[PDB]
Amino acid sequence: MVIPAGKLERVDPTTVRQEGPWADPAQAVVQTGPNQYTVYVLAFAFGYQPNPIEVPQGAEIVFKITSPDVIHGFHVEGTNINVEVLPGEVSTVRYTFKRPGEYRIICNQYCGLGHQNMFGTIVVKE
Repeated sequence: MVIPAGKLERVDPTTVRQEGPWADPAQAVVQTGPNQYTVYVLAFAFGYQPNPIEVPQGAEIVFKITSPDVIHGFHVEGTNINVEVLPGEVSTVRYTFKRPGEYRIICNQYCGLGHQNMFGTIVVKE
């Protein structure tokens, strides 16, 4: 089943949050392209963890969220951004802002959850 290739990378609860980009919050924002930063987000129901999310306006942003058995996603203003992917597979969305602004709220996530998942978290830096 878990055998990616073309697009979208599939992960596992094995050590995806213990080792790698999701392991430490320092690996959150990491430039991998000419003007595109790779953002990582993790949120599990087993304990507690920070939300070191970033999104510099003007440059491309590739958000990467992954969880063991919990949906996260995030709905940012400006556009009808619809990002929602079940746990067990890191997602990849391309959305860049034009101005600074802090937003952390979840809603209208396809199914329209509201009593399980968590509240998104994103921060823009000038």
